[PDB]
Amino acid sequence: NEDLPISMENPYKEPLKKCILCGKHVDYKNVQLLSQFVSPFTGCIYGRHITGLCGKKQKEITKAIKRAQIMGFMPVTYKDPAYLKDPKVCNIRYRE
Amino acid sequence: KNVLKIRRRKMNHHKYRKLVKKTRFLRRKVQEGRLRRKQIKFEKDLRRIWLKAGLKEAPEGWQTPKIYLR
Amino acid sequence: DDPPPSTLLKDYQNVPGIEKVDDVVKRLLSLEMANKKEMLKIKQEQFMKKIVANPEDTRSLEARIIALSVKIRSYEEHLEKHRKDKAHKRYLLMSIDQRKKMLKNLRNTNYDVFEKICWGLGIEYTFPPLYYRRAHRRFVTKKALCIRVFQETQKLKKRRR
Amino acid sequence: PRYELALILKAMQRPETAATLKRTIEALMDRGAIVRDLENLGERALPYRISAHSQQHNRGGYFLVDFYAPTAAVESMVEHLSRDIDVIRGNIVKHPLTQELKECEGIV
Amino acid sequence: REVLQLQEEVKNFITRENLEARVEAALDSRKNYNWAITREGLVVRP
Amino acid sequence: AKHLKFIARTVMVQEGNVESAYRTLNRILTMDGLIEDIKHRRYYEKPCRRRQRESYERCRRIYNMEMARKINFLMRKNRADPWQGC
RNA sequence: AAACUCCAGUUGACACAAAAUAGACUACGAAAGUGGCUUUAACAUAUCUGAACACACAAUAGCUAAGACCCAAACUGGGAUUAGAUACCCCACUAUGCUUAGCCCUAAACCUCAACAGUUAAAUCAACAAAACUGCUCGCCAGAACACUACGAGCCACAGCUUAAAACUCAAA
Ligand SMILES: NC(=O)c1ccc[n+]([C@@H]2O[C@H](COP(=O)([O-])OP(=O)(O)OC[C@H]3O[C@@H](n4cnc5c(N)ncnc54)[C@H](O)[C@@H]3O)[C@@H](O)[C@H]2O)c1
Ligand code: FES
Ligand SMILES: [Mg+2]
Ligand SMILES: [Mg+2]
Ligand SMILES: [Mg+2]
Ligand SMILES: [Mg+2]
Ligand SMILES: [Mg+2]
Ligand SMILES: [Mg+2]
Ligand SMILES: [Mg+2]
Ligand SMILES: [Mg+2]
Ligand SMILES: [Mg+2]
Ligand SMILES: [Mg+2]
Repeated sequence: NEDLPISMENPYKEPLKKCILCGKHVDYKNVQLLSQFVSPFTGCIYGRHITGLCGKKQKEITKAIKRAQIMGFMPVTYKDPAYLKDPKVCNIRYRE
Repeated sequence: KNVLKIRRRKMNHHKYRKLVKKTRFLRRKVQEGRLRRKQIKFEKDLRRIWLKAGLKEAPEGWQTPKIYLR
Repeated sequence: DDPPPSTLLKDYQNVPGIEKVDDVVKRLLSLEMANKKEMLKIKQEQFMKKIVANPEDTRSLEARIIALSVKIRSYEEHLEKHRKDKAHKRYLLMSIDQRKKMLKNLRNTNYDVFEKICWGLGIEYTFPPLYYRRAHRRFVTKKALCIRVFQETQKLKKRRR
Repeated sequence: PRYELALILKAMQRPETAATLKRTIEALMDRGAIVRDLENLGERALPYRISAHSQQHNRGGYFLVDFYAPTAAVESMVEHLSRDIDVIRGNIVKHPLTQELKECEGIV
Repeated sequence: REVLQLQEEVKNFITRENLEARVEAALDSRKNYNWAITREGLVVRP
Repeated sequence: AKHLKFIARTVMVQEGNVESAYRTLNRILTMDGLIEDIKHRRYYEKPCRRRQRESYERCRRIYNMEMARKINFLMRKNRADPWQGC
């Protein structure tokens, strides 16, 4: 009989979801990108429940932010005002 | 778990620590005397060794060290 | 002795035309401009060429012994500078134990290769002690006295006879 | 290996900045380095006030020096940068391109 | 291919001869590493 | 101390609405965790107590999220009876 | 109430101290532990098991020396309360927490689950904890208490640690 099902991997398998930064290089010198994941008012680094990043890229962003802050590329206690008008990628609203 | 065994251990240890504090001076003298007797016994064992071996005295240059005095 | 810093990396030693490149490229592809791991790889290749019959076979007991010997030397070089590194002291002692175990297996299985390994790596194989017991002050003193008393008795018996 | 020197220099005129850059690259070469490229990120306000060599700085010039050096050079170079009076802040990092970009299949 | 790439790359390295000219050229240039990301995962250049 | 002033934790007032600006500042300081940090830093919290507290809060959040998901999933059935009588 | 007024506020300069947010992550290491930045070394083993004592390690506390000293703080003073309060509350200040070089070798050192290999079929299975088991090896256990004790031995430890009994007693624990 030819009608029997055949062993096979799911062809309808949807691709696994990817974070916004997947495949992209995160550099401590790219302060513009790093500033998109810190609080505008306190400079505190957002958690992954806000940034939506995967664990690997969350760690990469955290390390890059600390490196840039200590090496004299990024402010610590606030987000640099030059980057306040960049696209908002974090799921947080201060009702400001 | 039985907490009473832990309590009994606490009581026995606390009672023990009180006794050593109370009799501390007496204990030190007893320990010193015990160490003196220990050193004497060690020396007697060494002397038995060279006496049985045949030598009338210790080997030349040998001096029994004090291995128990602090 | 370490390989000269001018030595090429293991990965760039067979590419055709490596002798027709600029001095700058030669420096860039040498041990001078690399970490210590490349130097250790070159040491391992040198020992494999010098000792093992088939230097391409890395699964043999001799090859494993050579690799662990290089690792042990690396740990010792580290610990000369880092005297308080307890973790690396543990790693060195464990690597020494593992190399002794492999050397025992090699001696039991292939004595000729065992001798070649011992000569080439400068390893002195030693047999383990039969008993593991504390050599406290009383025992040490008594043993010294007993050896002295035996010597004195030997002298007296020589005098008698 | 391959290193990147991020340099924050005193906000100076062109001749002094050129002299400082030449001196820094000469120190790199004297310590056995092969300098690949020099990039100028620009003069900008510092993220915060930096005190160096008994002077306070609010502006500085940002430069990148890519090079290949032996591992022993780095420490030596660090000491040199500590003494240079025109250097607000110098940092030698492993070159980011040498770090491998492992590929991801997405969130599990 | 590694060696060939490095060979053609070394031709533009800073030696003791071109140090002055290269320093001046770098002083007459600007490099930008800044770029942002969007919610769609797209890069927006400055 | 070494940073530029009047940028961090600063709110502008709109049409003289001082109270709205102050309440927005309170909202920001609470959402960024600064209020909780200040209140928790008055006295020293022992490392073991800190670890226990963080573990408890994480587990409580997870459990509450799961319970909320369960109720939201079973709220679909909550409607008018379609087979009344039988 | 004491205390300070060489006090307090803004600004500037300014650690041998400990390291917001990330971390709603659950990673590294044999364990202890490890969560600021950079760089250099660097995380044993291509059968498994294998030690109270051998070989290396081991939080906190503690002991020797020198050093640093912001803050905290056993002790020690003052203020207040109380029937008493030398505890709890307030103020000040030590050993100590830190660095260097040596010791000491203890923890609810706990996932209270010994290491490797295998199974999910059975009757699942005293109970609870953490689904039930199998093969193999090492370590350990044979009523309670006396007893984290006595004596002996070893130990850089000397009011210390490891090992660790017996006599009397009970019908329980
Ligand atoms: N005592 C030895 O030196 C020794 C020598 C060869 C083999 N073994 C084996 O080790 C096992 C343990 O023997 P035990 O009960 O008499 O020792 P033990 O525990 O009673 O202690 C007695 C002495 O043996 C040492 N010891 C203890 N365990 C050992 C081990 N696994 N290997 C080597 N030495 C050890 C100790 O250092 C101690 O000095 C036995 O199976 C034995 O066959 C012991
Ligand atoms: S999902 Fe692939 S890097 Fe984040
Ligand atoms: Mg083993
Ligand atoms: Mg045993
Ligand atoms: Mg023990
Ligand atoms: Mg300790
Ligand atoms: Mg003090
Ligand atoms: Mg526990
Ligand atoms: Mg075991
Ligand atoms: Mg104990
Ligand atoms: Mg005793
Ligand atoms: Mg005892």
